[PDB]
Amino acid sequence: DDILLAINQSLRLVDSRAAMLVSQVRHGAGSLADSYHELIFSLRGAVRAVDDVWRPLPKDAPMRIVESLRPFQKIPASLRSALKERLDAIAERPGGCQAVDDNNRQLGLDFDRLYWEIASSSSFSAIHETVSSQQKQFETAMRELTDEFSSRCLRRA
Ligand SMILES: [Cl-]
Repeated sequence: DDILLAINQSLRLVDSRAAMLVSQVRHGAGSLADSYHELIFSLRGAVRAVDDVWRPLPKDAPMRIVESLRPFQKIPASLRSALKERLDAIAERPGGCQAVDDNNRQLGLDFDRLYWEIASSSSFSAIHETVSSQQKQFETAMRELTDEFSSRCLRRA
């Protein structure tokens, strides 16, 4: 129970911090980079919690993990939409495009690591194909918005 609770609370914290990031992009007056950093470190803390499994988990664990992973699928589109709104304002700030680009790239890597940690865990083998499928689709979307934002921001800059 406590291992599984730590895992799922960590995944819920990731979704909370992602909503906080999307809000900061849309409504923020830097503080934006802080929001990306906090999301990154929530992902890292989820990796740590997944890696702390040392003992088989109960038979309801893989379905609870699937439920906690489900909201992640909506993150790239929400972030993409917010970034499109603020693109021109971000491009106006010296080094703005490059700071967002660097954070988008890192955020994609930290999500992919967390997905892979779950997908490749022997304690989560019963959902390996589902988690791997979600991982790849997250990656595709996360890459497309990263490359789209970078190319459009450079030009508006
Ligand atoms: Cl839980």
